[PDB]
Formats: sequence, structure tokens, C-alpha cells
Amino acid sequence: PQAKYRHDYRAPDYQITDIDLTFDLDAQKTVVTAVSQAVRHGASDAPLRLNGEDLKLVSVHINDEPWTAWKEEEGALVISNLPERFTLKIINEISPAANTALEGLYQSGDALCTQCEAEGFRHITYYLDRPDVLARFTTKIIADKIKYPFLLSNGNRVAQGELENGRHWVQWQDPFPKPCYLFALVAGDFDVLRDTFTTRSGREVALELYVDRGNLDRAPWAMTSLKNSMKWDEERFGLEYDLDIYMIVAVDFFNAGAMENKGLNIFNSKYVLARTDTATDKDYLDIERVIGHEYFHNWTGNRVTCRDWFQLSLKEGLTVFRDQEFSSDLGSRAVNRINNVRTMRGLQFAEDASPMAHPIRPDMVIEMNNFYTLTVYEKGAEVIRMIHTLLGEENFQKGMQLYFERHDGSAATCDDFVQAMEDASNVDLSHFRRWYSQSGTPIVTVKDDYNPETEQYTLTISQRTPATPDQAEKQPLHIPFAIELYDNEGKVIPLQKGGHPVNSVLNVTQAEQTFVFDNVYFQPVPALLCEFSAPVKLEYKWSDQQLTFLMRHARNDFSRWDAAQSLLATYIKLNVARHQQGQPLSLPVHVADAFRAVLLDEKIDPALAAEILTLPSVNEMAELFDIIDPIAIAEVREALTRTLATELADELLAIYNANYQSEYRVEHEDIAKRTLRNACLRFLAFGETHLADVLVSKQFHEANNMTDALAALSAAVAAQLPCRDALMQEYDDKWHQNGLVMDKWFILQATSPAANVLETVRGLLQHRSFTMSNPNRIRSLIGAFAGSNPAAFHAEDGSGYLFLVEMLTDLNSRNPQVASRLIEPLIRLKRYDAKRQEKMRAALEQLKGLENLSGDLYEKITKALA
Ligand SMILES: NC(=[NH2+])NCCC[C@H](N)C(=O)O
Ligand code: NA
Ligand code: NA
Ligand code: NA
Ligand SMILES: [Zn+2]
Repeated sequence: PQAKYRHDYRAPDYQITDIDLTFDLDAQKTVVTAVSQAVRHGASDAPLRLNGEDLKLVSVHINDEPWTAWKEEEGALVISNLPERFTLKIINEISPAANTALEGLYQSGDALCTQCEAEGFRHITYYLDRPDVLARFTTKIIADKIKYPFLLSNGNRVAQGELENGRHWVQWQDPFPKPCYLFALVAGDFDVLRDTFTTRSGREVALELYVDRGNLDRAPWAMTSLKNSMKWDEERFGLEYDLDIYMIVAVDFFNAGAMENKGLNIFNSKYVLARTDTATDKDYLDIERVIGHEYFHNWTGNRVTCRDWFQLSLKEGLTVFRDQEFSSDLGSRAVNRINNVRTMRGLQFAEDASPMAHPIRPDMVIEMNNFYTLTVYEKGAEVIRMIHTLLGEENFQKGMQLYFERHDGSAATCDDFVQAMEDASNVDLSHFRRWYSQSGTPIVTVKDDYNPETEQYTLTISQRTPATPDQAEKQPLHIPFAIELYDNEGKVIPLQKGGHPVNSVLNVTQAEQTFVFDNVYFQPVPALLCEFSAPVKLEYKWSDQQLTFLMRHARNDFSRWDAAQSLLATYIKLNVARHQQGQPLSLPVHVADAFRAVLLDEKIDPALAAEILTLPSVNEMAELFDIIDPIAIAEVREALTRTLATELADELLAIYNANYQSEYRVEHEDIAKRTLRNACLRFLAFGETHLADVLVSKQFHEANNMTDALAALSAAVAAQLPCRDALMQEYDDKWHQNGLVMDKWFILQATSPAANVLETVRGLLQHRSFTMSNPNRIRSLIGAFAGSNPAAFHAEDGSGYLFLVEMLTDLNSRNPQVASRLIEPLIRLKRYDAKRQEKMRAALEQLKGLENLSGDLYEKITKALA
């Protein structure tokens, strides 16, 4: 297919102000009548190009005049000779039952529902499918009352009727103009959880949460979470919900997570449903995160939307930032910060190195679901966070205020947002704008000198961004670089120069520069890049003792955890090299001693302890190497675990029992203590086998909740303890009728360290709870294998690659978006060694060859093969 470029953006030749939709719903054959009020801004010779895909056009009228001047060409309806103002009427047919791709209107079990972001509304009718066209929607739905008793669209019920033949209809009116990507329609039968929330200003909002019949007991957390989101957006941003009613529909068949359709959010049911014995702490906190996320979109995405899709980060960067702040306010900010950094370093960095590398504001896009990426979302959020870091909270809020004042009700650009922050704060961000247009992860090298004569510390900070596949030119960024200097007592040395204080966030704006600090009264141990103040790789020659010092003394828990990650980083790289030579793990006693200290520190926050005692993921570890040896990394992680499990056996067991809790609560102290207890159990699993098998079996069976049961189940798989198969069989026998609970089991299987792991995953394509028609199952099994089990995917015989190629051959026709998610491990071939590349290249060349290759895959494959 054909590529699209940000720099060609042009205001449209026509606009639409108002659209009245009617749907005659039926799964096999739905008929759509779309009456649109339109305007020509452009020139008379220039026709209206409307977008449409897989549409059966029944009729076209202009002001009730059957129109003759038009043609369907590929993917568009082109209409000529139009008035300056006219009523467009289209009628067309679509078939939700045939919609396996889950774009547009499709069927999720017995229900019908929509996904229109990014360019899905064109699968529903011929429209100006672009988010710079905003209009007021009115939506009429006609359906069989028995199959589809509930008929939902955005806004308010303004009309209702019954009909002959057991059909009924309902009409919705959304007062706020919107881009079609925000349109939603759900029809079906549901249990409905109903509550209300009153805004600070007195507006009473009806809350309706629609779940499949029988799931009303799993709904209350999500509700509480919505209410908390509404409260928090009020307290922190001063923003209030703007309609009378808030609907959420949880459906099972969904490609991504959730969607912010105005007043009618549609969620993957994985981020709604929870109960203490089906969902984990992580699940609860994810439900909290995503409910919040889609709610915060109501202002940052909906009241202010994107001028075009290249501006996607304008809303996702900002909205993610907002869900991070939400979770951090209500929970542990540090645990939150830590995990978000794990993700930046572990996954996003890898993408910014990949052939799919792109700035948070892309300049070129072929298929736009491919840019719903770790980069646009998470790095985009770090970019927001840097603006926040640079302006401080009060000015950051003044900028938010200016942004809405300026742009409420319209579509905007990333640049509009930066300008609003600049103008409201009077901090200059012209240079800082380069973060929007430059891909790749900058590397920051730091050098230091203490001079005792002058009591001066000197930092020489230099930066480079290496070239990426997408960009041959790179240039210095405006890098906000936070530091603290500690003296030998653990106290903080006040930063200064020439008598007057110095803000501890340095403006690193050049390829190379120097900072001097006066009155540094003792040779300092520095904390560098505090709080991960910019999304960069830091190069500084730490000593173990500097790092252990910081683990004991740094003010911010983040810097303690992070020091530990640097300490470990070194010994991971040592042992991968060793593993390649056939040598066992080697590890200095003082390294093990540092972690013993964390286990016995009575004062440390268990949440922090637990993160420090969590080894980097294999994905995090991979980022330490130019060439990746996935097997060595996997085996080294296993050995590092085994070793600490031996060295710290008694302390690990002590802390495990000490954190026992008879009561289960989703509450941040209880989650911390539990996260610690399970971190310990993990190590103990790799210790002496009989005690392991006993502790792990006991917790599986005695557990009063899914967090504890799964941690044990998961440890049995990881450590291949003798009780494993029994426990796995039992989870199957209990939970097999339950998709979302099974997803956890499929993930364990797909990630098992056993040697017959691929053979098992194939068998599981037949399992009773698996099916290729459900993205969630696909990702629990196939995805978790290919992306979260690198050792097996990258098995030397190329067997992992051929497996994924089979699956992708299916998925390319069935569901290109899911296929594109799954290909990603394969387009990383250049991080690996030559023999693996050659096989991976071949695998890609084969997929390139598929008859009817999707745009979604073509994009990644051609870049990967370039
Ligand atoms: N087809 C899709 N799932 N597109 C992406 C929708 C993601 C949604 N806007 C979110 O940020 O949560
Ligand atoms: Na408009
Ligand atoms: Na609110
Ligand atoms: Na907090
Ligand atoms: Zn979002």
C-alpha cells in the first residue's frame, strides 16, 4: 500500500457539521443511513473524497436529489459538482458477522459493538474519516428486542420506540462535536452495574457499567476506580465530567485495551472484570490504570482532539502521563516510577533501536495502528514529564489551563500544546521541541572531578543520539538532568556556584558541556539522572561501593532501586560472557551482601524492597548488549536467581513468613507486603528442591486469592518443581470455562523454561479454552511465546520462527492488527547473531510473499528487510 507524510497535512476541502445516523442492525446484514450536513470550503472543481472500506453502497443523495456525479474508486467515494452547502445522504450495507478483523462494527460473542480509532468509521459508512473533521452526532438504532434489548451510542437517550415484528429502536444525541474515531455503538444483552457520581460543582452523573450476564459480581472494582478517577481529575487537574451519563461496556473480543468513545467507553473485558480469586493485585492496579486512562481522555483527547494522526502523542503521551500521576497519587509513587522506567528501558529503548523507530510524532506512516506504540505512549509520556519537570507543578497546571482555554472544542497539534505550556510558564521550549521530531534514545556520558584545594566538583556531561533506521541526522536535545550530591555521612551537599544556589535539574542542551559546583566540602557520591529525569541511557563509571552507598543512603527510593540495577547490570554482563565460555556464575560477596542488607533492613518500605529483589526482565537485560544472546541471558537470570536463593536462603525464608497476611485487601500496604513475600517465594523456588516444592504447593492450595495462587503456580513452572504438572492440571480443571483466568495459564505455558515448550504450545492451539478468534487468547499463548520467551523463540534450529510464520499466515487474513502485534519479535533480527538473522530474514521473506499481505505487516516487514 501507500505511505502518508505529516508534512502533506492540509485543511480539508469540505467539512461536516452534523450527521444523523440510522442503523437497521442485524449481524449478517446491517443497513446504515447517514445524513450529513456539509460545507465546501475548497474550490468548486474539487470533489468530496469520502473514505470507505468493504461497503456496499446502496444510494447517494444530495439535498434529496439522487446523485449521478460520483464514482467509487479504491477505498473512496468521490462526489463532484457540489453546492457550497448541502445535505449528503448515504445508505450502505455492512456485515458485522463477517468482521473478523475487529475494526468498525463487529460481533463480540452475541453482542454487537464498535472500534473506530483510528480509521475504523470508514468500515461503517462513507465519511470524512479524519479527526480534524468534528460534527454533532445523532444516532438511531433499530434492532430485535430479544437479541439486542440494550441499544447504546454516545450521549443521551432522546427517543425510544417499539415496532411490529418484535423490534425496537432508540436514539442518542451527543451534544459535543466529535471526530468519527470517537463514535461508538453497542447492542446486546447485559447485566448493568449502576451508580452515580456528583462533580465538585453539583452535576449528578449516572454511571453505567455493562458486562455479560452473570458478571455483575466482578464489576464493582472498575466502578470504584471510575469514581476515583473522576475525583482525582477534579483534585489534581480541576477537570469535571461534562455529560449527564457515563457508560462502559466490557466486551471479550477486542484487539487492544480500551477506547475513550465519548460517554460510551468500550473496554477489553480484561481491564474491567475482577474478583479476589480470579484476578491479581496487578490486575486490580491495571484496571485502575486503564479506567483512569480512558476517563482522562475525556479532556486530553476528546474535549481537545488531534488535528491528524501524526499528532497521536498529543493525546496518548499526555493521557498516559495522567494515568501515571493518578496511580502514583493513590499508590506508591516510587513503585510506579520504578515500573514505568523498567518499561522505558526494557521495551521502548528496544523499539527506538528497531527498524520501526520513529519520533513520538511520526513523519511517515503507512498503516496507523502500527503507531500505537511504546514510543508514542510511554516515551511520549516521559516527554510530557520532562516539560513538567522543567516547569514545575504550578506552571504545568497554568499551561494545561491555557491549552484548554485555547483549544477546547477543536483539534490541535503537539506543537499547539507545547506552545501553550511555554506561553503560560514563560519557560522557553523551542529547543525542547526537538524531542517531538527526533527518534532514538540519547546517550548521556558523565565525567567528574573533585578538586579538594578549591572544594569544587566538576561534571562534564556530553550527549549523542546514534543514527536510526528512520533518520540519518541527529542533534543535541534539551535534556533535563537531575542530580543530588551526597557526602560521606549520607547527607546532601547543597549545590551552589559563586555563592548563589543552583537548581539541581541541569539544562544539558549541548553535545558537550561542563558544570562546576562550589562548596562541595567532601568528595561526593553523585546520584545521576534522578527519577529518570530524561529518557536516556546514562554512561557513568560507577564503582560498586558508590552504588551500594546509594542503596543505603539516597533520599529518593527510585535512586536506591536504580543504583541496585546498575550494580547488577555489571554482573549480568560478566556472566553472559561467562556463560558463552561455558563457565559458571561468578559474583562478588559484596554484591550478595548488598541484597542481604535490603532483606534485613527493618525500615525499608516493603514495596521498594520487593522491586530491588526483582531481577531485571530478560527484555531489560537484553538492552545491555549490542548483540543479544537470548539463551545466555535467560540462563544467566536463572543462575543469578539460584545463587541468591542459596546465599540468602535463611533471610529469604524469614521475610517470606514475616509478611504472611491472613486477610486479603487491595490496599497499598497489603499489596507491598504481598509483592515482597512473593519475591522471596520466587527465590526460594530456585533453592533446595524439597523445601521449594513444599512451600510452593502449600501456597498454591492454601491461597485465598489469585495473587498468591498464581505466584506459586508461576514459581513451580519457572523452577520446574516436581509439583508443577499437578498444579497446572488443577488450574485447568477449575478455570477452563473462564477466558481471562486461562490467559494467565497460557502465559505460563508459553514462558515455561522446559525444553519441550514449543511442542506444548502447538498442542495448546487445540486446548478447550483456546481459540484463534479471540485476540486475548492469541496473545496469552502465541504472543507470550514469541515475545516473552526469547530463549525458545530464538531456539537455534529456527523452530520458533517457523511457528510464528504459520500463525501469522492465519492472522494476516483474519486480524492484521493482532498479526502486527505478534510480528514484532521477528523484526528485531538485527540485534541477534548472523545465523539467527539469516533464519529470521528468511521467515520475514516468506511472510512478505503471502498472497493478500496486509498493510499492517507489509510496513514492518519491508522496514525489517531494508
Ligand atoms: N484499534 C485500536 N485499539 N486502536 C487504539 C485505541 C487505544 C485507545 N485510544 C487508548 O489509548 O487506550
Ligand atoms: Na466540522
Ligand atoms: Na473529573
Ligand atoms: Na503516593
Ligand atoms: Zn489512550
